[PDB]
Amino acid sequence: VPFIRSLLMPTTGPASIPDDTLEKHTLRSETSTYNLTVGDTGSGLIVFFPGFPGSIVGAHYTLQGNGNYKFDQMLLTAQNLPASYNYCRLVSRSLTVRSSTLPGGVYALNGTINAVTFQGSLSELTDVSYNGLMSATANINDKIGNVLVGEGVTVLSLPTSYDLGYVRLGDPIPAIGLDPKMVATCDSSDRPRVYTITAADDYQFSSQYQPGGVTITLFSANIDAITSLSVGGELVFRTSVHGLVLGATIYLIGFDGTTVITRAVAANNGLTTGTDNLMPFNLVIPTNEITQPITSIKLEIVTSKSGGQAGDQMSWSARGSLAVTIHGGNYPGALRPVTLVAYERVATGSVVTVAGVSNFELIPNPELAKNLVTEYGRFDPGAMNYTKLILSERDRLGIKTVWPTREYTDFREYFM
Amino acid sequence: TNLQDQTQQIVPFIRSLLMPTTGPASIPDDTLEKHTLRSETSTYNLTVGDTGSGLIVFFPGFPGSIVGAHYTLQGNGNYKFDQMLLTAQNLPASYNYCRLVSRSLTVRSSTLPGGVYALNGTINAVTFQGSLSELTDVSYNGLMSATANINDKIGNVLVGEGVTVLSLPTSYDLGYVRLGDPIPAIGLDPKMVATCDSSDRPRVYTITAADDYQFSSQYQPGGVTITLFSANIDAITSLSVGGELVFRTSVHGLVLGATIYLIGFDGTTVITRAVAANNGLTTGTDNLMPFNLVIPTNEITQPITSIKLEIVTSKSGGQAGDQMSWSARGSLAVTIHGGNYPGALRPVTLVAYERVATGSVVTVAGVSNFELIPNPELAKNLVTEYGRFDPGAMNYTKLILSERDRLGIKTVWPTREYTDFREYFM
Amino acid sequence: VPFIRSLLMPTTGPASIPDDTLEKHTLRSETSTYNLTVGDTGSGLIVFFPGFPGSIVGAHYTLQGNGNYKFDQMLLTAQNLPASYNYCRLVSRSLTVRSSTLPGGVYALNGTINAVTFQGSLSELTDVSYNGLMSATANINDKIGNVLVGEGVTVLSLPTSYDLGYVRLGDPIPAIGLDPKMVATCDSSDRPRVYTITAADDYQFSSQYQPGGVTITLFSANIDAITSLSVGGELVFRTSVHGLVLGATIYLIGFDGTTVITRAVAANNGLTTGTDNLMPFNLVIPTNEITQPITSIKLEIVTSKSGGQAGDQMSWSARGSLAVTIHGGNYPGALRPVTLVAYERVATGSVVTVAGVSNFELIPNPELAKNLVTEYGRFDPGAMNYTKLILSERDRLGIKTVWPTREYTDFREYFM
Amino acid sequence: TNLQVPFIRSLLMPTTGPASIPDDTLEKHTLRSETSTYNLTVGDTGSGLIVFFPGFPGSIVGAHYTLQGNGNYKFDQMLLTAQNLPASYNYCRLVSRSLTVRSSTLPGGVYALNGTINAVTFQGSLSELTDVSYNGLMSATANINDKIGNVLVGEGVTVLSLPTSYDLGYVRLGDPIPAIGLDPKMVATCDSSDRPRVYTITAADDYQFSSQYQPGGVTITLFSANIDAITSLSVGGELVFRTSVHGLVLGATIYLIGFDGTTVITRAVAANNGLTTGTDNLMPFNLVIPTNEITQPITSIKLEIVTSKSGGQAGDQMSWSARGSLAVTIHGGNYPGALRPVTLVAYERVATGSVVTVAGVSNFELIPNPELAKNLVTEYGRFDPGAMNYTKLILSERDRLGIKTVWPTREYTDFREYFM
Repeated sequence: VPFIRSLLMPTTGPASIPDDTLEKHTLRSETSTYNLTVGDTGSGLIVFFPGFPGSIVGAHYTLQGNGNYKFDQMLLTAQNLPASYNYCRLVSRSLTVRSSTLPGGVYALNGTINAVTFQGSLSELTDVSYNGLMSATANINDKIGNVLVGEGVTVLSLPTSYDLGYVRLGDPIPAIGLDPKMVATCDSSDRPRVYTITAADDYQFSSQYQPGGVTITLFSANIDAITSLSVGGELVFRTSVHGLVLGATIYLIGFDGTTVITRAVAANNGLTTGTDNLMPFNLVIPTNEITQPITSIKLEIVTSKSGGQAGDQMSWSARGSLAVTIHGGNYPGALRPVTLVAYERVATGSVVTVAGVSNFELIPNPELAKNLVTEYGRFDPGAMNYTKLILSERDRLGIKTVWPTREYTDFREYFM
Repeated sequence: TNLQDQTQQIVPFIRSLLMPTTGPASIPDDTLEKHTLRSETSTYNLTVGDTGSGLIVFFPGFPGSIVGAHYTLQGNGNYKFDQMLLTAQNLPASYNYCRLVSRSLTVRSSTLPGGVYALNGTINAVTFQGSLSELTDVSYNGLMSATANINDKIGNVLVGEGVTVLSLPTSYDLGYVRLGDPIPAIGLDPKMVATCDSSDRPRVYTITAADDYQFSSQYQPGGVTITLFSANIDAITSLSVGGELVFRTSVHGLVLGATIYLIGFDGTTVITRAVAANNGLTTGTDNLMPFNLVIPTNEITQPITSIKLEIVTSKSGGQAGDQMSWSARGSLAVTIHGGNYPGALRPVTLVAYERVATGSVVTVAGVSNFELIPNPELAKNLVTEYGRFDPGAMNYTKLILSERDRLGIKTVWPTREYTDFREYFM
Repeated sequence: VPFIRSLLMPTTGPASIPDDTLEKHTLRSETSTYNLTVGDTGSGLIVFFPGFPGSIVGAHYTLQGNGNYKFDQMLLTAQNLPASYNYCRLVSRSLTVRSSTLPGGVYALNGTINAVTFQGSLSELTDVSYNGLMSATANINDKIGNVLVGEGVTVLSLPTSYDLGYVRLGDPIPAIGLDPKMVATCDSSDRPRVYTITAADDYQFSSQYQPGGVTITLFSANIDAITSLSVGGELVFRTSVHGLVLGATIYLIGFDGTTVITRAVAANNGLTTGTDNLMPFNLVIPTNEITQPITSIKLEIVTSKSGGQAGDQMSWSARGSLAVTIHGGNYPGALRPVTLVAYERVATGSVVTVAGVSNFELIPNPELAKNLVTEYGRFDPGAMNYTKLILSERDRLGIKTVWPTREYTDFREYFM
Repeated sequence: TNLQVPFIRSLLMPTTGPASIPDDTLEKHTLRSETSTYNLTVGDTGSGLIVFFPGFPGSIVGAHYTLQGNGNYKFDQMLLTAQNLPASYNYCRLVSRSLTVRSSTLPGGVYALNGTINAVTFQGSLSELTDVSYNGLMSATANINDKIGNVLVGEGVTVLSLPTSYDLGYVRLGDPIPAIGLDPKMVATCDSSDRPRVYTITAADDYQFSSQYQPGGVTITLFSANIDAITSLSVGGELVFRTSVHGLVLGATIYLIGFDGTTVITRAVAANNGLTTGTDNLMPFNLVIPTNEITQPITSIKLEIVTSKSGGQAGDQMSWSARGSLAVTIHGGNYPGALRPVTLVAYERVATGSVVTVAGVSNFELIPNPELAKNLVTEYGRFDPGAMNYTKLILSERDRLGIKTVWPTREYTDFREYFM
């Protein structure tokens, strides 16, 4: 199989990427099939990650009668690739979302589907409404709407960059601990994404005494992460009021608005009058701690007078800047291409079928590398020129990321 | 010249590489991504001083809207910072990711003398393959020794003739690099800023600041302040300081405090920050003070050349005759976000004018070419498409740059020879 | 794509109107999709504005258990065009109303559709029921009856006028203010609509004293508003009794009877015996307080007596006339062509799907005009004469504003 | 140089003479070609800005601002047509227009000739402009044709007026009507009124102000918003006040700030307005600003409010609440050409004591006043089939043929010889 046949038809089989990265690799093709349950209202959202160089394929949210989503599950791949490999590159990936059949006591089909390929991460999108998804790209090919749910949609992953290094999968390293639930893994680390935040710039705080403390929210921003991340920096406090106790806690909010993790940074911190008081941030959040994708981050601060009753107005001022380092974030395909597929009002008690094939290039771990042979790529000259020509004339040929399924069928029949 | 020929026409990329005022193009490398082309100008009239002499530090490979910095020499030896030259529109207000196709810049004098004799002034220009603080001589005469390549320096060019700085490539197959774009965020501070920085290919400086260095002084009221080190680092953008020093003393009652100074190109302190305050030492134990410093992009106003660490040691109460003493061990790490990216810091072009006559105008005017990705607000309106395909452009560029010495293609040109070269190559 | 193909088939793609209005612009196409939930009785009313130059498509109303209606939502396009553009013209628009509920057996589910296109405004319709729609016109190509929801109806926008200039979209202007909820915009101004209501022509009032005062509704009149308006004029009150005081309030009533906006016009206005007493009117109603469209207006004067006593006489008399300016109201398409689509008794659990596409000619705001190129229109001679030739012979060719969807599909096939 | 036919010729070469616009506006008119000649004294820094209105249907051609020593602008004067057109005509259209900005010459006592020019054509008003700096003007549009950069002042530049829209009715000039009055400085004119521009401003959406007493009261600015005016205004609306403190006094004043930053027109809306507790009380805005009160183009409006109370000590505090919305109506603002295209010529570093030479020709279509209609023949325009189609073809291939709005005088001269 050539490379353009594997790129335009990912269900054919894997081909090596023809480029300058020559390395001993194996070609493996993967599958992932789901019967995910429609919620009570009938509607929800599917967040694909085309381009992700690993086993994570996407997430599932269910829209409810309040109007806010609820996380169902992370859509994964059949084989746990970090359990048996170390490095990875995505050759191609295709998905298909259809609800073409009835449940037991239902005599009619319901449902329509919108789908877009937004060219940024998931927190960058303004409208997540059913109607407002269509205004996320200006391209005719990257979006389609009012598709019947019985026909379905087909997601095709087009290349974001070539000449990419191999990316380290989240694989466990051998380790011994007294904790039985001790996990030590080697994360993805090349090409990170760093968000800087100037939290306060000599911000003055004035709020009178309340017994138990006064809790405020300093800021709230929009980060993006599926994998491990860190937080570093300092906030510097000044005061004139004797005996204050400061507590701060970092929150990492999911896409559905609920709290994923919580981390107390300062516990029982004592101010000093006439001296600047500094608290550090040293957070490392591992990969397993993160269940659903992270859309926001929030710092809230709790202040309390040390035994001052009926008075003691307790002001302070703060200055400082922190940083959030997403490990492996700017690798093209980790976060920056997203595809949202929003089905609306399917019949209750019914299922939505997601099925796909993902073609990889791997390097095995030392337990498997003694049994499995790796070769260099089976070259052929002039495959990269033909690939670049097809990608350059993509508007004329009609090649697109998001199709309806009959168009991908007769395009596949015309291409074969 | 009359600056035109912007984005809309597409150029075969060796004409766009060697003549960036013709217009933009796409790079023939394998980084295949939907993007939009863009061509943008920057026209500056400069302000000379009493001495009439100064320096313009160009970054000809910088991805983004920073193009250069300008320093004016004084009656002493010390420079003074005027402004940073930048492009027409602010690119992080509209886009997220960026590469640099080409760039060309021109430093002339638009004064047009009326008589027989011209007006005063000459120009030295060089291209240095390294950072701004790595230069040993930044004087007017000291530029001509910075490079050994004959096509990368030119001397005693008259200001009425002028100079031309053509940007030749540092590498290819580079990724798109994230602009300093503002995030959507809410907060209590009205001056709350949060951006997403350039982060790919960082640069790290590891500084073993002390290895059992001991201090001793008699007690002076207010404290005794000593400067522990000073290294030459390089930053235009976000910066981070990590590490730890550790102390062991035998004297009771000492109180320690540390402060970080980031010094610009001209000696004047850009940023002062306190990393540790009111640290109390304990006799016979080990005393641990960390560094947790994050610096945003908007606080760097000028390029930074050195970094310091002063330490103020005090004593609680304190008689006039008392001993303060301690030991220090530790090491530090300075992390320049996006330092080792080819073009972010490393190619540096310096153009020194000297003795420009009173009432003369020095003009900087050039065109930069880009490959850009819109933000979520501009992607609702602008169509992004893959680059056009023509084969053999990359081999032809490799051939021309392989025979750059015989053809005589220079990074710094006198403008007459470049105008001749354009008439020849067209 | 030519103009005569983009006018009769707006799903094809946008063209620019061939006329004597030459201006640097950029052409654009927007898609709006809405899955609608049907109320308890099963019926409702969708009111489309088929020629509206901005980005307001329609408004959903639901018929209740009594005769009343209830406002659901304003149907809109995908993106908020005033956020990014200044000026606009509409080229074409096409909308589709059917149920995507796909019955399984032999027979279908419940539900029919009436649809008319009315040449005046919305508060000029005499009867707005299901049966009373199909009387509103006399043209046989502008109304259709008993259309099944499984087949559906299709609304096409044919021109009200050509050679008309652009209209200013309600964009925000740069402004600073102390109040953080400050809105300042530049809205549609050209071709105003002015109403003159002689509210009282020497009316006379007389009543006994009551605590809180006596409230009487002076007039009530049917006006039209989707965007901003203003009210001006005066009332001259003559009285003969000491101690009187007046206070007035203007209500703006929506299409469903509900009071949208109340404004205190004058308050604590004392009357002086034997002279004129002027109560001038100065109201500006911005675009953002109007959530549902305005179809009526009231004035209610609350008279009272200072130093009141039980059983005491109070009386006055008034003259005056008022002006109501609807900004951008006589522009063609803002208010004047209105298509109504009423559905009755759709089965339980079925959704009605409003989905269509609209084509524009747009001019960006100065933040977006620095990155798009705007240019003059394409030259095609004879497109205007061919458009006139098609529209003059419309009945012989059978070109309708409301279609059955199958018959417009047949028209589309033998027009390709 | 040595200043003072079909429609396309008079559109692309406006010094050739007037013509009639071929469209469906069949009206009896006369034809007129006007000139404007200015020698503009450069400022003390040698820098400034020249604003043009290329499509303006009247005698106002532009304005001139001189860049000061502390980075600010200062209003110099207004650029005008040689003949006062409202003095003898009623209605007007603009056929075409051309300008030229140049120095090319020495002040005397100076031995060298320095300076540069950047210029853009901007498709919005002057208050809609983001940067006014010398660098940042070149960013204001994305068209290759509509902008030019780094032009030597001895060469020059040329502003060509390409059409904003056709089938435009005749707009009415600001002409005096016959009137008598007691005040000798009594004026009465009939302004441009077709296609206005409205700005609605929700000033306070339940804003609650509170501050301590000071003698004389405290003064705070409720808003300021960017607007546009060369001709008459109308400010209308309402603000409703609510207080619980007893005995307050209010004061309100509208300012209209120019482009140089100084105040142009000021009007007192409320003087000595006394509040009442538990009662909606209100001040109305009834403002008519004439054309002769406007001396420079207007960029922003603002409202400063002064509160006070009668007989207050140093301790007691005063507070109120405010809701209300007001609307500004710019008469004739959305006529195309009156405010919407702006050409901006920022010259820089011309030697001090020198002049900048503005020369131009503008063609019109006019309808006389009743004093001049007795003596001047008006008739319909000459007919030729296919001039509008050739205009549409020329503007359809504008990017190919290299027709633009602002380009240097030498390329304009080569184009003018290549076309003629």
